[PDB]
Parts: sequence; C-alpha cells; structure tokens
Amino acid sequence: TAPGNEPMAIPSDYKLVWADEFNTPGAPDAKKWRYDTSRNKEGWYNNELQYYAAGRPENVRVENGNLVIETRKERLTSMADYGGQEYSSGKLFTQGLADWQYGYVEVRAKLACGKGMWPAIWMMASDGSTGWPALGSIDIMEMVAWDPTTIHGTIHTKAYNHVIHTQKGSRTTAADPCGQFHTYSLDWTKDRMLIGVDGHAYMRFDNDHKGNHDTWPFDSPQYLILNVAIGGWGGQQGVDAAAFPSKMEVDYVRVYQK
Ligand SMILES: OC[C@H]1O[C@@H](O[C@H]2[C@H](O)[C@@H](O)[C@H](O[C@@H]3[C@@H](O)[C@@H](O)O[C@H](CO)[C@H]3O)O[C@@H]2CO)[C@H](O)[C@@H](O)[C@@H]1O
Ligand SMILES: [Ca+2]
Repeated sequence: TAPGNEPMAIPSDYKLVWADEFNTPGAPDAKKWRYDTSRNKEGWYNNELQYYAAGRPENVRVENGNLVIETRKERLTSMADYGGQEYSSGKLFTQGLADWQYGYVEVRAKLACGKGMWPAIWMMASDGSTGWPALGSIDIMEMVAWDPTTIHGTIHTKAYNHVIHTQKGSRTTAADPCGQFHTYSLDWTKDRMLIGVDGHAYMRFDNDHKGNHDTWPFDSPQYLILNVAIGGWGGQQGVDAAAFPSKMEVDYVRVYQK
C-alpha cells in the first residue's frame, strides 16, 4: 500500500544529532532509554504474550558494543506488575529523553528469530493527545519470525492504520536478518518518509500537503522504541519453545538532522 523503490542515504547536509552506539557495557544509558512497563500487569496490546522486564539484564543489556533485547520463556512471578505471562522480553524508548521532528534514523541490528518473535524498531509521537492511532506512528522495522526474512516498513495515522486495514506499508526481504546485521533506516522530511534496508527504500509515504492531521500527523516530534514482542503478529504459526532465548542485537541508533 505504500510502495517505495529508490535509494536512501544520510543526506549530505545533515549532522549526527543523537546516537546510542551502545559503547558502555551493562544497563542501557538511562539518559537515552527508559523502560516501558505501562501494560505489564494488564497484558500488552495486539494479544501479546510477553512481560517487558525493566532493569533486568537477562532481558535488556549492553554487551560488546550492542544493545541486547532478549526474550526468555519464564514466569517473572516475583514482579509487582507481573501479568501472568509465559515469557519475558525488553521494551526501551527515548520517550521523555529525546525526540526528533524530521531526520534520518539509521539502526544497525541483528533481529530475534523463532516462531513467536516480533522484533520492532519504531516511533510514536511525543504528543499523544490525539491518542493511537491519530498521533502518528512509524514502524522503521518490524519482522515476525514465522517469516523471518521479511522486513516490514509501515506508518499509522488516523486515516491509515491496521485497526481499519488502511495502514501505509511495504515490505522487502533481507539475508539471514537474525544472523547478520543490516541497517534499517527512515528518511523523514516535511514532504515524505522513505523506509528502507541497507540503503534501499522499499516503502514511501508522501505528505499530501492537505494540512489534514488524519493523513499527515508527522510535523511534530517522534521518539524511538526498541522491543521484541512475543505472539500477536509474531505468533501466527505458534510460539516455539525451542526458540528461547532469542535476542535482537542493536549495534547503534543514529539520528541525523539538518
Ligand atoms: O486498541 C486501542 C488501544 O491502542 C493502543 O495502541 C497500540 C495498539 O493497540 C497496537 O495495535 C499498536 O501496535 C503496534 C503497531 O501498530 C505497530 O505500530 O508496530 C508496533 C511494534 O510492533 C506495535 O506494537 O501499538 C499501539 C501503541 O502501543 C493505545 O495505546 C490505547 O490507548 C488504545 O486504547
Ligand atoms: Ca555499537
């Protein structure tokens, strides 16, 4: 629904304005990432099966220059916010720490595989007053590991979203995404978004320039989100116990702006 076919690359006139190179082993940098626990006890959206553990190295850690988000089959019943889940995982976002209006986002990542796994690199608007989906969401990368070579790039707005099946997205494939790094990229300007892998946009979404927040909510800042969900879209061919633990490794997040 949002086909692209054009190169993409860090614009020559942009500077690197924000980066997490995951240089510092241990916990993620608290000045860059917060943990999202907001629906642990209730159950996450999308019929998701994971508990997202905050402050827990087994799920979220920096090692050897990479962020590691790791899913595990386990019941974290000692957690006050435990929601009865069979799995643990990690969700980090830059909410309240850093956000961007326009820019080139480049994330170099090795994905988490195993039927059930749903790694994602995405964004939501800092101003959520209009609620989901109207606020505007940018999926720079989703993969569901029943189809682990397929890379999905999607935007959601009030007009264009998955609840009403009008989401603007595309897909491509990439070599062994769980075994080798690729670059997952967004080029967002006032005119359009390109979403790509390894310097190729497979997804394009234009600003129609109608000043309709329903079709272009993207003239306000967005923060970045990294997670690995379990089940929902990831669970289309079940959740494979033998797949755990599974990890997404992120070498870096770099954000460029004019
Ligand atoms: O169902 C209404 C509730 O929606 C909440 O928002 C969720 C939404 O339900 C869920 O579908 C969505 O899922 C994300 C995808 O749209 C896509 O953007 O990729 C993400 C990464 O895979 C995936 O999580 O997430 C929305 C935000 O959590 C509202 O938060 C809630 O107020 C509302 O009642
Ligand atoms: Ca690194």
